[PDB]
Amino acid sequence: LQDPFLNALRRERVPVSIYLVNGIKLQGQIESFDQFVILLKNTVSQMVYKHAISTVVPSRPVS
Amino acid sequence: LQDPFLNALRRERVPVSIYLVNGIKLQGQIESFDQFVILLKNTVSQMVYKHAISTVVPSRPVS
Amino acid sequence: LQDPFLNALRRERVPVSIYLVNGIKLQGQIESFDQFVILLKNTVSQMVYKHAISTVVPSRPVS
Amino acid sequence: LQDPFLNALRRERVPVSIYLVNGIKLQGQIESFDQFVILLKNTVSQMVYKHAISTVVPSRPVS
Amino acid sequence: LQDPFLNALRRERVPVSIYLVNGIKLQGQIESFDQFVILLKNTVSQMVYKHAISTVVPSRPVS
Amino acid sequence: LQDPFLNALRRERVPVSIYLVNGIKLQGQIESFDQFVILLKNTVSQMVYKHAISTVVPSRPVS
Repeated sequence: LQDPFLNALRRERVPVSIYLVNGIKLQGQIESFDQFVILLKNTVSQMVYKHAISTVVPSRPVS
Repeated sequence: LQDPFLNALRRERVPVSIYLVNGIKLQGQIESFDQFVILLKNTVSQMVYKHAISTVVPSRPVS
Repeated sequence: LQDPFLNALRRERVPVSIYLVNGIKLQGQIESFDQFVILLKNTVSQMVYKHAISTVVPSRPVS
Repeated sequence: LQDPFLNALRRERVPVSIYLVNGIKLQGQIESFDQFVILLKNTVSQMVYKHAISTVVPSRPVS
Repeated sequence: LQDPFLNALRRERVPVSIYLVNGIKLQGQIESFDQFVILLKNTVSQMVYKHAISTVVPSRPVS
Repeated sequence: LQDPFLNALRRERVPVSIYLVNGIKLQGQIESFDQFVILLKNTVSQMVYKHAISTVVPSRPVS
């Protein structure tokens, strides 16, 4: 489920919110990902560990 | 235990609360799931990592 | 150790407190369990992920 | 390292503090343990998941 | 994705922020890393466990 | 990276701070370690689970 969901966000360059396990919300666009991290682009590319992610939320409906 | 419990919620489209490991409560309907994530539908589909889930709670009894 | 401890609680239908890793306390009776989840019955059955459990505490001595 | 450290506490029945990953302190005596849980005896036996333990601290020096 | 991202930061000795799963921000330069830890240099070398990292953020764009 | 870093601290008996995933700071000297725990000596030996450690920080430069 992960790969198609993440690929749709990446491909359509949709703004997303990534909530971390502490409740902090990161925003930006999904640049790339593997089974361990997601690169999230805003002003810089920041590397997010999936193990610290609770939920990924598109800013608008994404098929 | 997971798959039958989650499938019943999905199949009956019952509103559920998903509590995360930080105490945040997400609400909506179970769209689909695998061994790593749950897609939770409200206004958008958001992807929840199971490793960040503490408990899934049906809004009403579900056989 | 887990299986006998949990089975005794289930079999004797003793009220228990399940503390989560965030400090939240859930209460009810152990309905069933596997190596990943515990079903905890109060008004509904809710599915608790063991990875988010810190401690399970019987309301009274349980052999 | 775990097994000898925990066995010494168990064998000598020394009061210990078990701090959880949320900062909550549990107290009592080590009843038994495996690679997944520790049974901690105070008034009841409560089952503590090792994955939710940060540190185990003897109330006094223990060889 | 991890190794090239981390190597670029290390090689260019760029100041970074490492956010932990509790929200605490550590700052300094990436000295070295393996699949388990990152050594982060400020006044001393401190060893950060990757399992406690949520995100690594460069202070400026880094190719 | 872990073993040489931890061994240097142990061998030189340097005071260290061990920060846990909840932000609590433990202090003392590294007595011993394996892939699962670190024994941290202050007045008593306390056993710290590595999975609950975010960072280990020497009180002074340590080669």
